[PDB]
Amino acid sequence: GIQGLAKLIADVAPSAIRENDIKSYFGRKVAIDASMSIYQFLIAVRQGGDVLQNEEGETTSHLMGMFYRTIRMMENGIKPVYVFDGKPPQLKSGELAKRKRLVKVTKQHNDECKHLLSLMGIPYLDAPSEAEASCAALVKAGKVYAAATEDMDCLTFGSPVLMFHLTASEAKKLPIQEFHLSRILQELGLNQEQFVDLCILLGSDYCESIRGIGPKRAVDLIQKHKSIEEIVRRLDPNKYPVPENWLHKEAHQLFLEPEVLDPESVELKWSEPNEEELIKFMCGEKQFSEERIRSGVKRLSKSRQKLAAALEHHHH
DNA sequence: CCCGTCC
DNA sequence: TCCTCTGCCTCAAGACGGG
DNA sequence: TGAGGCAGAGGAT
Repeated sequence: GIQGLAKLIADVAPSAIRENDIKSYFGRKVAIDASMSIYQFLIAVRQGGDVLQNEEGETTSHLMGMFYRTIRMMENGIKPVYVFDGKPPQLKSGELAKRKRLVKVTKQHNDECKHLLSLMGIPYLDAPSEAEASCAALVKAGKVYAAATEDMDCLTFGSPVLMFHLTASEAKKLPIQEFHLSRILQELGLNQEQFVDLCILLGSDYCESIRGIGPKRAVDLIQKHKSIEEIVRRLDPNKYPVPENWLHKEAHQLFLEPEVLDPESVELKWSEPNEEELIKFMCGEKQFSEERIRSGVKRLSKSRQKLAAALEHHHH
């Protein structure tokens, strides 16, 4: 994401953040970065220091998390579409390349979660590149109400609305924090292109940031000079030298014109979970408790009925 | 609440 | 002297409930 | 990985 962007918005554009009761979201569609969720589950869902697993050692922490987080959302009337990352851009790979077993999401984790989601009737999409960019595209085209993510990248990708820390709001019984991009730009007095340059200065996954430039300086410089190139000419090279081989022009273009899925091609449905196949998969292969799975499918089934009744005469 | 299980 | 940033550290990132 | 709480070294004023 963007280093410190969340903190900055709260401190400088407080009106861009609204708190709404969770009831008021009943019926709404949200886009979710599924690769980011799998990673959180692999890291946090542990016992004795190891992931949950079946007898033969296959990882199940990610299925555990995806199954119950998704059902909890549906019970609050929030309808998720999961976006899976595609091949990362060159800059992301290059920046990672420049930078206790280390957790990593594999194609196998993705495929297993895709298989679970299909048996649950939960829609998912494959982004051609960055999932957050495609999430932004779904919000922009009106296919979902918001991206539900902790990665402020979506904002840099133009997502008009972002639901921040949704699952912690659910677990702790707190209102949901909604970020409104337009309000951000209005409070900072910036346009989207200037915001992207600011985000790069704060620190992005695509490229390096100027050493000695942090949140306070970057806001002031972007407001007066309006672009990174105009800033670098005015900056004193002895005091604040830029990093060599700086790829900010390239990172700017990635944020402005990301490869994204076509949102008009997207068909979205939340269909009846397949209880018998879920049992064979989660219990027969993954050794989840059958009593717990059945209970989760029943809650998900009942969730669909309430969503359908609430939305039948109120299409979105 | 505290902290262990889930697989 | 004050403001701003950087390093270093530490922690928690899930969902849920039994006791 | 990031994000909050502190330490302190600079340039900022």
